[PDB]
Amino acid sequence: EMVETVCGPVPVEQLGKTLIHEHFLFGYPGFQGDVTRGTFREDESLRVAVEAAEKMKRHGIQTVVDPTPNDCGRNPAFLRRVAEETGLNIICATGYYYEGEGAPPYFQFRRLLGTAEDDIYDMFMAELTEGIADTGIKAGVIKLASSKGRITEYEKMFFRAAARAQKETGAVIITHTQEGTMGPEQAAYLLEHGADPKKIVIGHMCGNTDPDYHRKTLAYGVYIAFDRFGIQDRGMVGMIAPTDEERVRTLLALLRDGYEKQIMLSHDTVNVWLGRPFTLPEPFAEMMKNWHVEHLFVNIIPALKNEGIRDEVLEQMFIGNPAALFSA
Amino acid sequence: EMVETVCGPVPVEQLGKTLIHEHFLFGYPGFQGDVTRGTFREDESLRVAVEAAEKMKRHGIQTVVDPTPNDCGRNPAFLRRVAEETGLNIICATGYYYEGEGAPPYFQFRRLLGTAEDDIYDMFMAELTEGIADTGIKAGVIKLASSKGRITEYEKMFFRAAARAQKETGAVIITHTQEGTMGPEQAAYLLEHGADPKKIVIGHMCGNTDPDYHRKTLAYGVYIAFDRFGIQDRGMVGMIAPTDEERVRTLLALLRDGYEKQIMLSHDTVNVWLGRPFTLPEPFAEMMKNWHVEHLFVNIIPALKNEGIRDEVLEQMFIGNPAALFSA
Ligand SMILES: [Co+2]
Ligand SMILES: [Co+2]
Ligand SMILES: [Co+2]
Ligand SMILES: [Co+2]
Repeated sequence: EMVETVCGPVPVEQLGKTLIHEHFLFGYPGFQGDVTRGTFREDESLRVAVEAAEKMKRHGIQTVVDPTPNDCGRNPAFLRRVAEETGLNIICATGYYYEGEGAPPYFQFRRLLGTAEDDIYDMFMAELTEGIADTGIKAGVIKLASSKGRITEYEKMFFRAAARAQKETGAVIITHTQEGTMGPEQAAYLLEHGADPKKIVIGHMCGNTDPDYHRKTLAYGVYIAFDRFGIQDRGMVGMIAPTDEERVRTLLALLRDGYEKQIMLSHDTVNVWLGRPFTLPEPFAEMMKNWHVEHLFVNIIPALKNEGIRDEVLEQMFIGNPAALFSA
Repeated sequence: EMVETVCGPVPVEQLGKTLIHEHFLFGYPGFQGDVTRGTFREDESLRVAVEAAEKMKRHGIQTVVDPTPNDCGRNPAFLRRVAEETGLNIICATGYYYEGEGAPPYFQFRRLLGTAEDDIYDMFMAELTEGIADTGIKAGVIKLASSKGRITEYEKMFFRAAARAQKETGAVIITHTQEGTMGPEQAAYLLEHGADPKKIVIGHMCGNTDPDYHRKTLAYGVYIAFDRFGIQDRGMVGMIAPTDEERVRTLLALLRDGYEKQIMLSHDTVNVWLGRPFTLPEPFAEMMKNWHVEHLFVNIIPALKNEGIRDEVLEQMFIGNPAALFSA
């Protein structure tokens, strides 16, 4: 009945309206090496993060899960300052970024020592139950991710460690999938290893526009997240994301099938980029103009209500699902 | 006449006896994410590093080049504290780790933005001429590395940026080669982009055991470094490295061939590992039993003198070559 937040344990019944995937700070691994030209401006960053939090609060949001991975600039103390300033509950994660073009050598080195999976498991337990770094702050979720079209051997170490930690703690697992792939594979692999489907959120499911893919994932009993609202088409340099229009189409088909108790919604904003600032060129910026923490509320919700979605169903997704997810 | 150290500019004539590649601190990229169970032990680390510096001083060493890359735990403030304490000159680097399993998310994102190569140049220039972070410390070398059998695209950006920065500043370039490949190609590539061979050290050359490969590299006018004495066979569990007896055989062929003015020697020790402590299994710990900062002086040099290597040849390598390398 409690969940760990950056301000300590909070009753799950008090989380209220929740955004399941948003980043106050985020940096792509490697940002740390660009410290000279890409210094962290903590005061200015706290201001921007506090403003983002207040914009969420504008729409009744009481809780945010910020699943920034350990190698992507996760900063629990900074998050505590945001929470203390705004009264928002913020839940952070323990986890590493997916492999990408290739695995970082640290845990690859330890795999060759034969201890990597055990070390990762130990990291998860420490961070879920003892405290992160120089603080007593505990993570409330394990963050996993897989690559496009495969869960790599590197990534599987974290999946196995997460299932183990999940069994010991009852902690929630949040994932990120790359380019609308591996949703069924993620669920199947975690479930093979004894993870509880009612404690799993398969992320970035909005990146696939085929409801049959969503149904194949939903059949495992897991939650899914349409968590990149506002990231449209070629707006971000990485991939080609779907449009919001396509997300909404996909979502409405699932809500019409009555899957509302398995779906959560978010934007995956990055409110402060770590490392050196950058700009997007004119036409793509236009594609990203709605990528902000209010978008779901001021744009997506009214579209859904005009399409016949009731407040009961919306509140199931924003309130009921997070409460169930984080409950025993 | 001057080189930037962690204690500011120092006359090159005062560097004296030098180790061209040793790490006080090092961690594999990713170590930062394992901070909870792999804390930086500030007290113990300074003790172990200061001691390492004392051991080097005891065999006459006055200067150490510590080329720990930016993404591998480079900490110029900490190195300054070691220098302020022991009087040892420490020269640090600006650069990133090699690909090899895949480019890190950060400069890969920037590569997609199209600004990466320029950002890297800008970083080099800033860290060579202005200061690293808030430390006021300037790097005295640019550190580059390439992958096995190939200089990749990610890698070439750093090579071209280094050539460019070397032209502006006259800074020294130190490289690392992976598993005895690409020595000639590194040299060729840098020179093709305007770099000065008298300011380049091609490293880990001891990883190759074919003197033809060395001669091909030496033909470009660059320095080469046998800089991994003590790292034997499969001891570092990732890769296969030569034995020291293979290094000596190779080195003797080159010394017989009168190459002393282009050769430097080192151990590439890691005196404090960043991230979580670990233990090498007992077969590999044996292979590595000589990997420490005194190995050259108590074991390798004696062996060389017994095969007729003269004091003035050794002094050319440890004293004259660094002096020439850092001189305009
Ligand atoms: Co993600
Ligand atoms: Co995210
Ligand atoms: Co190296
Ligand atoms: Co090294």
